[PDB]
Amino acid sequence: QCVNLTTRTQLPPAYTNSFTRGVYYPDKVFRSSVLHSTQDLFLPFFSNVTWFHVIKRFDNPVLPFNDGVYFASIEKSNIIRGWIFGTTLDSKTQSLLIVNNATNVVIKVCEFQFCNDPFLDMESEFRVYSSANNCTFEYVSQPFLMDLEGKQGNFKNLREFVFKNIDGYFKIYSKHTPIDLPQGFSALEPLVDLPIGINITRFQTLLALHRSSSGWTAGAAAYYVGYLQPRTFLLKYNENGTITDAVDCALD
Amino acid sequence: PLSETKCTLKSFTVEKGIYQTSNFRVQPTESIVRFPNITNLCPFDEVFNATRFASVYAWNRKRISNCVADYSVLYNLAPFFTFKCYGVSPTKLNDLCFTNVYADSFVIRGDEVRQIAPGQTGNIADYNYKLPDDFTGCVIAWNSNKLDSKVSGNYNYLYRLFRKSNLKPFERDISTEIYQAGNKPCNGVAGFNCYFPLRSYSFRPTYGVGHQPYRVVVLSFELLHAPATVCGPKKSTNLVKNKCVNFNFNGLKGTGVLTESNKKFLPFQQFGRDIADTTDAVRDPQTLEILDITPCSFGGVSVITPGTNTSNQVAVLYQGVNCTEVPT
Amino acid sequence: NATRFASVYAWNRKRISNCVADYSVLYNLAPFFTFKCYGVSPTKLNDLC
Amino acid sequence: SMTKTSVDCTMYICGDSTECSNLLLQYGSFCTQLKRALTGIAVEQDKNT
Amino acid sequence: AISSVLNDIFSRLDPPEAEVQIDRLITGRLQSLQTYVTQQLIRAAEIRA
Amino acid sequence: TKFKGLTVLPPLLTDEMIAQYT
Repeated sequence: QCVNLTTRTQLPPAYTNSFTRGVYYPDKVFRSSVLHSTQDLFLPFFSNVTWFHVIKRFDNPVLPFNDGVYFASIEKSNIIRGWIFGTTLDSKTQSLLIVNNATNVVIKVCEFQFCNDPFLDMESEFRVYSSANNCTFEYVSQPFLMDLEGKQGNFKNLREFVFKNIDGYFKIYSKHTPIDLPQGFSALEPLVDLPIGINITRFQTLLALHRSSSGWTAGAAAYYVGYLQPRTFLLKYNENGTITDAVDCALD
Repeated sequence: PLSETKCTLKSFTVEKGIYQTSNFRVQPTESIVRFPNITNLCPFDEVFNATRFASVYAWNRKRISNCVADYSVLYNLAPFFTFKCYGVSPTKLNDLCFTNVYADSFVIRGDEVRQIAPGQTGNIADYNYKLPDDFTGCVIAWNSNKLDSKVSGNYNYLYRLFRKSNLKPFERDISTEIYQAGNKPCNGVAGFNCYFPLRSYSFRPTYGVGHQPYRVVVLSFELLHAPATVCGPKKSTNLVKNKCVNFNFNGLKGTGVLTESNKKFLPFQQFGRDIADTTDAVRDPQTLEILDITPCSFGGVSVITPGTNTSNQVAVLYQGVNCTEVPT
Repeated sequence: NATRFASVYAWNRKRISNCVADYSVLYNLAPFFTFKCYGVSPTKLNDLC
Repeated sequence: SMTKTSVDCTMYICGDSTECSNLLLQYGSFCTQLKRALTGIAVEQDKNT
Repeated sequence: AISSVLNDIFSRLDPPEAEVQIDRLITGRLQSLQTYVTQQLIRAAEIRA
Repeated sequence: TKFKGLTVLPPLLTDEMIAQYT
């Protein structure tokens, strides 16, 4: 639990690009055969997306959270089981946490006592914290089923997450589709709105590992961290409500 | 329609030709109000009538959602000292519907109680509590001086005078840090270049208006950011199809004909907008169905007549409207 | 900075007009016992005419 | 010739409300001028043919 | 105005508070018609020439 | 080569009858 892994070696911060990707649904309002102009915090096209790799090479940096990020994770054996949000990363302030115990997604806001480098361990046990109190929020999601079985090989699916803070509310936009990044264009459906109200200055990536915290090994996966800028997109709406094109104004 | 030519042209006689007169007026028949079935009343008596409250620097924010509100103690009956609303009409509280509400419970003395408004300047109005310009809600006050006062004074409720800069609204200050003007470290206590911002209230029943405590509960309304589950006791009728009727759909009003949507829509969609950004389609609140809105009263009235020195016969042209389906 | 004084009924006003008074070095130093007033902050007096 | 159009002030300005039709009469003959101007276009477009 | 829908003004506000915001929305829709009908008189003058 | 009260006036002389004068 508190003892970290001695088998990890940190990789460099390589860069790649996001072609058209990062375009979501800004509202739930259906429009048909129009062109809408939306001013919100958006990713610039043809920008630098920082390339991370988890394969004995483990990469888990601590990255700052300013306005909003995009998480595009390319997986096979589903290594990332959770995320850690917060500011001072101790029990003095509030923190936001996503716990997936594979029955549901448990998201609570309490006073969280973090370790030095907390890790995740079918499920043996999941402990990211020693103790917790003063809980202002609890959430129980819909039931589903996922697999913790480790595999190595080619990557057949794409999972993209949008975690933003808009006016004190924490919104989650996600779309899963089958396919070191592929190109294309897609749209991301709404999922759940979380009225948290807690500022976040930093984040880090949880990794769930398996055995055949000391001797835990892992498969191969990749995940991406994006940034946002106050830019304007054009949005094409079809008759079915699916965005087939997006044009950033100030790039070209 | 011979005299409709005289009414529009403002003339006594009729000249020979074709003149455009007016348009169709279709009167609506019934009114449809749709609200979901919730048997739970809202806990407004938990925030008002509770024994112990919080302070102005750190309050207790109570999220109240998915219930049916009772406004009869805030409108018809008057237990309370004053009713102050800004962006919301106080008669129309039971009409409009919102998602949730954030109640802020704090006790401010009567000298400083006039600083609660958007865009003020004061001790509480800068370093403690502010309101934005787009704030939506009401301010409810009541005189607590027969209960919460004390002869020697009540020092349990607290407030903070000093801050280094202007505080953002909807933010609580939990910090115990001593205000430091100079370069001298405070080490937790007051001293040279260290001032202690935390004070205690002046509350006594024997003095005047500025020593009287007031219980101020400020409601914060959220309009059209989400589906709206909270409003007053409005009834519900059946849906009427193929008729021009008046709409009330979750607080949104209109006039049209409900027809069945053939398209694929989002399950979280409350309503949707056209090319002119008006609502052409809306989800039903009680059960999941999306009905289109087609507006009424379309087409013009044109008359063809000879003048008053010839004949009184008027031929009427209905333009653009099929007369197989069908002015006083 | 005055050495002498008066009593509570004997107080002599000092007429301050058409000059620039420096209060800014006193607020950054402050060897003051108690200052209490209502509605107007003493630290906001430095930038106002 | 060109496309002959006609614009009503009842459906365009008002959203079918009783308050909008009552406050339209305080502005008076502003929509009396616009309906006679679009009529006088449509007479002269038939004279062009 | 806050919202362009006329049902979102008069039903959401006081009847003294609505008639300021409704008369801004009518006059903005009168100026959109005064740009339209004046453009239809100029562009039809090039057709009739 | 709508619902807001915008009406398109039809022409008096149809395109079949323009070719009859032509």
